[PDB]
Amino acid sequence: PPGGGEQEPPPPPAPQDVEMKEEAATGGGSTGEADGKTAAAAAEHSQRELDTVTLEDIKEHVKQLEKAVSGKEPRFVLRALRMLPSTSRRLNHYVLYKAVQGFFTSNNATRDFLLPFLEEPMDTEADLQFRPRTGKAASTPLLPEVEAYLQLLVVIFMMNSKRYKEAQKISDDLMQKISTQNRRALDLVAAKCYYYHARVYEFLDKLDVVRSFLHARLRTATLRHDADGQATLLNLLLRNYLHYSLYDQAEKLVSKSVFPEQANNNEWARYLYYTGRIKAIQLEYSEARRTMTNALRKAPQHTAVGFKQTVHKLLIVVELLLGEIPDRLQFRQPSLKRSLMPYFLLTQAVRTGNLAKFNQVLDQFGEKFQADGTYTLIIRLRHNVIKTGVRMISLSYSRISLADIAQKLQLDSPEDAEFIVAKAIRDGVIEASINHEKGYVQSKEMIDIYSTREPQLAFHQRISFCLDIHNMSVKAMRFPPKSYNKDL
Amino acid sequence: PKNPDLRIAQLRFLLSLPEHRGDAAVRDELMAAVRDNNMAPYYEALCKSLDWQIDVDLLNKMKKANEDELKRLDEELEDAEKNLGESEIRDAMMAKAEYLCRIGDKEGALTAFRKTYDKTVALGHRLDIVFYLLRIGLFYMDNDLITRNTEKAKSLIEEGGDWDRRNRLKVYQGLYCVAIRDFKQAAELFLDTVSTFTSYELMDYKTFVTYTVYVSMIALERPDLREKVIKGAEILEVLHSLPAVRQYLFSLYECRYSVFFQSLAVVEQEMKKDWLFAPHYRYYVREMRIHAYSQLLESYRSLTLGYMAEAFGVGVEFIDQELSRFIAAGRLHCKIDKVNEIVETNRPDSKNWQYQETIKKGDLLLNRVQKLSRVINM
Amino acid sequence: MILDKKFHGILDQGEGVLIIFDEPPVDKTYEAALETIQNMSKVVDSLYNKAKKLT
Amino acid sequence: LEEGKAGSGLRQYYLSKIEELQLIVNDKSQNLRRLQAQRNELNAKVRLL
Amino acid sequence: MSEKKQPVDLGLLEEDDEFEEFPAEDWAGLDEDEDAHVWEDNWDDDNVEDDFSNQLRAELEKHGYKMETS
Amino acid sequence: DLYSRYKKLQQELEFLEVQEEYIKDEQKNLKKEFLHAQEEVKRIQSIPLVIGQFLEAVDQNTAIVGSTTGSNYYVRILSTIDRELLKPNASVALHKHSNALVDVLP
Amino acid sequence: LFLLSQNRVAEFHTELERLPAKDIQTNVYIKHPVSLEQYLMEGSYNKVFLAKGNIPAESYTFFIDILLDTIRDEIAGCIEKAYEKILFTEATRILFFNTPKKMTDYAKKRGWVLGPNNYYSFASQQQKPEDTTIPSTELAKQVIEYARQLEMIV
Amino acid sequence: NYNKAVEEEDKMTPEQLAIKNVGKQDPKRHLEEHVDVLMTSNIVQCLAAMLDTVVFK
Repeated sequence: PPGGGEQEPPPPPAPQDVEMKEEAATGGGSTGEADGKTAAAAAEHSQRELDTVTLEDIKEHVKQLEKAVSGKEPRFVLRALRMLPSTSRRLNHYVLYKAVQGFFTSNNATRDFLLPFLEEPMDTEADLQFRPRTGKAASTPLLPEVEAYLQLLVVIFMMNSKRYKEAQKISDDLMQKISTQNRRALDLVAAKCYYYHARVYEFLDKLDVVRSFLHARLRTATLRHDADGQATLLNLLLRNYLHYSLYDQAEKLVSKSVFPEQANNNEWARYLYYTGRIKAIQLEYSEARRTMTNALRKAPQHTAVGFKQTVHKLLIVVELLLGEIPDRLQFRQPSLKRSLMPYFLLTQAVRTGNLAKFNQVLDQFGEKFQADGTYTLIIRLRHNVIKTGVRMISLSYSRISLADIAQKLQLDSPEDAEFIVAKAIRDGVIEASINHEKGYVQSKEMIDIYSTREPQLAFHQRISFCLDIHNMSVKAMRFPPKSYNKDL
Repeated sequence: PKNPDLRIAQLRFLLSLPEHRGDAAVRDELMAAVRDNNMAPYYEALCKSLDWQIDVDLLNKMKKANEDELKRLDEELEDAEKNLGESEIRDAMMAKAEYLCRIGDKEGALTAFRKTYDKTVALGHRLDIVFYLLRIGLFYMDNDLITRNTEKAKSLIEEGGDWDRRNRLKVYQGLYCVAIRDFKQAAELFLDTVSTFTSYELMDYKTFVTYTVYVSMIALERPDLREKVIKGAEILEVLHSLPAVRQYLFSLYECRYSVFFQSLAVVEQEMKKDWLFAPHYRYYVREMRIHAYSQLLESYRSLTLGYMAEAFGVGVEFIDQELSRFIAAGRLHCKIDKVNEIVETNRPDSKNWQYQETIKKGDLLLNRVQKLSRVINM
Repeated sequence: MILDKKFHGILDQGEGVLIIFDEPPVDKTYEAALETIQNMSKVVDSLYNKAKKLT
Repeated sequence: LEEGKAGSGLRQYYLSKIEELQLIVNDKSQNLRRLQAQRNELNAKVRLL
Repeated sequence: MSEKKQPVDLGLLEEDDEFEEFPAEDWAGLDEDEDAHVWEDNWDDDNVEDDFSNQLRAELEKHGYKMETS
Repeated sequence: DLYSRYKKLQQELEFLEVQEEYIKDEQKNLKKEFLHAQEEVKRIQSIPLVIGQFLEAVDQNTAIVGSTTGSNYYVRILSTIDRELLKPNASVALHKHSNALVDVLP
Repeated sequence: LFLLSQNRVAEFHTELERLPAKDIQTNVYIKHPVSLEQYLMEGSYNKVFLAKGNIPAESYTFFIDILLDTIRDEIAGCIEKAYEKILFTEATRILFFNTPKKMTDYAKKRGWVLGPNNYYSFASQQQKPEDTTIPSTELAKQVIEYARQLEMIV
Repeated sequence: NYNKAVEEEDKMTPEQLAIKNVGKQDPKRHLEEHVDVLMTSNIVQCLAAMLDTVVFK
């Protein structure tokens, strides 16, 4: 006790310095930048903001700090408040109010003072001029810190935070349109908040209001938008449609649009994951495969270890349906391995194609993939084994034995053999020549490629498409140097 | 250590799993247990050994002998300490560390070799210490640890290759390349066999040849053989050691599977029951089979079942499923059709395919310039 | 001798068809492949430089 | 009313988005004229040659 | 945002809460021999190893007995 | 002035729009004039000429060159020529008139 | 049944998620449509015909017969595709009984030729390729487009 | 061959780009020349349509 007591004060205020420096540099930097021209600078500090968010997501900050370290919560920005001119006395007050708590001690609390955070916005956020951007840059960064630890009856307080956020801005807006960089940031910020209380939404109750009105809030954005914020708001709706939708008659092919230019090095990956998950239900061999594989090969920036593992699971799961299943090769991480460990035996057992034994084997140790629910893709897979198997037969020789290969496939009968084979032929995924002479069915079964056979018409589309990609790549080495030479 | 006790303790693999060879193995294990302070290794391996009846007898003597020798080494160390000198403390700590390698204690050896590492006056002696970590590294079969000090001592040499130094290091490279499945890059390693001599520290010359004959015969194709071993007189000199190797080489070079499949059992039995060569016994077989098949199908297009069955001396039903698996899983040549009851290939892997070799790196480059486009603006 | 590749040709057993063919543009695909491989290192190193200057 | 501060407002903000497009035109003209001045500088250089 | 990785990470924590370091060591038994080796080639290796894991694992010694019978 | 800002800004919009075809004309023409002048200064260099000898380089992008008669000549090198030709001892060939070095021979 | 009859079965596949609500699951009628559609994915009409007698006294058996009636054009349409040719001995097994509904309707439907108790197939891989003149022209147009995209702004 | 002869130096370039980055000690542009090489490479593309017109009519 005396040792821990004497060593008690230094550890807790570790992040304070670099955090104050962070908010001072970001806030003072951004405001001090766009102050002269707000409408000129566009999304220069955006990537910095999202980087700081993704960096502060893993924060270990509050652990033992639950006791009387919460004194930072009541205090706040307080930059040039209550008056536009004469900021010198307040420049002194910046040091003063920090010096007040630095004398001996200070009165602190946690759940005592919470709700009256709206006192200042009722009159002046900061300067009475820049209030929207200074106001959001004030409130929004510190809100997740207070709303941290969702459990332990913070749900009600989270609801208070909800209605407060709405009433101050989100309900409708502070004005018709901001039409500036703080708005372009407000898109992804409000979206991030939506993802933040999304957990609270899906926790117990359901959605009768907010995201349903988010459509009207979406079209309130004009069609002249870059649709970045529109797409981010589309992601939460699609994620809300992810678990249960089952109606493809509308949003599929209705939701399709001009698809403007968006990168962010995130939204591409996660949205392709979403629409890939949606389009994985009809088992698309051509598009979904390559686009989801590419999506897996994308987003190197933050973590491919804990994120891409799910889309990788889905990837190999929809891959083994074609009869040819590639495993993990180039990517080495101690996550996807353990995740694929129970599934490894069966996904390796796919190529073997044994119905009887593996029927019991799957259900035997099956846990997670049968915990996916409603046994859908697995009840498809069970009888997909014979289709991938007869596909392996299509990749096999021509002559079919009534005894040997019939015993190898564990199915012996004249009719169903040729019948199922014909069912494999009508698919159009293979090539076979149906002939009957002595009663035996042969096949040409030529898998030979387009080499030295109609070459022009063969690689035509390949040349056109690849040249288009390389040409837009030329555009990609064109426009950004101009973005470099714009200011010089 | 450089003592044969390293190999004796390396025989624990064949001493453990099989019950057939577990007689002579534990016999010369117990016989060599009284040499080079083998108490702790066979005490740890006692689970794979006999009961505690005859075990606890020698332990009382070995434990006091170890303590006496160790405290004598400490006495010599103290005699060397607080005195003017360089190589004295170096050799003292080195020998002490060697004894620490003899008892089988990795911690003491670690801190001792670390101390003498800090006491290294030159990079050569440092490399000697590195090798001293490598010889016990072969027993502990560590991977990154033994490559760490070698990668560290790789840079800043400037003294050039020595006689037995660069040679022994080359042998070590050959060994860690025996562990890993790297072949083509390791094909330059065994070219030093001319200057190699008998080594009782790690592996014997004939054992080294016996180990490298696998990668040389399998991983290297006929032009490589003619360029290296056939042109060289080394294999010509060492073929007189055993009649088996010469037959294995001649049968493969003359493409005769008749005697090859007959002597294949000996090759399989010799392949397994090895320390570092154990996990790869599955790979070399398949690789040699697909290499032989590719070699035979290289100069042959349309092959009848009769001549093939007479050549391999094996049933058609087995090579049926064999080739059937080598189509999809093997990925060697084009589709084979049984409609004529005669094997007939096409293999348009030359003309259009030579230009189609760059489509993979082209697609990868497409994804990579998509990455380059991904770096844009953020 | 075909396996030794001293000339251009291939044998046959059942059919006994002798086919002789050659591939003149040897220096094309080789230099092309070399260019691709060498440029890959350039692009990768560029990615390393950008990853260093950004994150 | 709710027009001049609403409809005319969003019209003026639409005009601000137009100012954004014309800002793209602006800095495109900027870097194009900078590259122009560069090529003109090199041409003037070989002219001095 | 990236904030959607949290419940997934918690799921991984649950997977770690199932068993404690059992699959780590159990698969370390194989991985220690598989260490330092290229994982690209290990795909076909594990494929064939698991394929022959049931029957005819070796079969090379059986060929001699299958010479006269086939 | 609020609603007038639009109509007033339209003139600036058209004025900024009219510069597009202008900078198009400039960038398309001045490169043709660039290759024109490039070939104009390229055709200056001719194969027949007199071969002198290099001596030393006293400064950057300028040096002295000795002649066959033994008389040292002072001639500034062209910017295209790199620092490889700045070697103290080499065989250099100037023009018979322009006295400029296109390339050097071993 | 309606989704299966209208070839909406894709929407059935995406509807497969809600039906296993684990409300009963001990009834064969609940697992009946998914197993029947699974057999449809198998394509085998034999298993359905053999299990046709397994259906209880319940009165939707007639509706199942309606299902077979509306899928019979698909089954027969697929089996009579004839990429090359077929022999009548298989047709006897696959096709329905001696009632001349198929040999009548499909004769006026497909409009093919009938030989000596055998089905002949035509227009199979008999398509003649192009003269290479037109794709050369469109490739020239593509070259023009390449000239545009490479140099437009210039 | 010449382009590869440039590329072998281009393999040495990212080291210098990882060391100095301040000032240019290399008078060689390495860009416009390769651009001209591409200009000479476009002859095939330009004459392709020509051959198409000759073949067609």
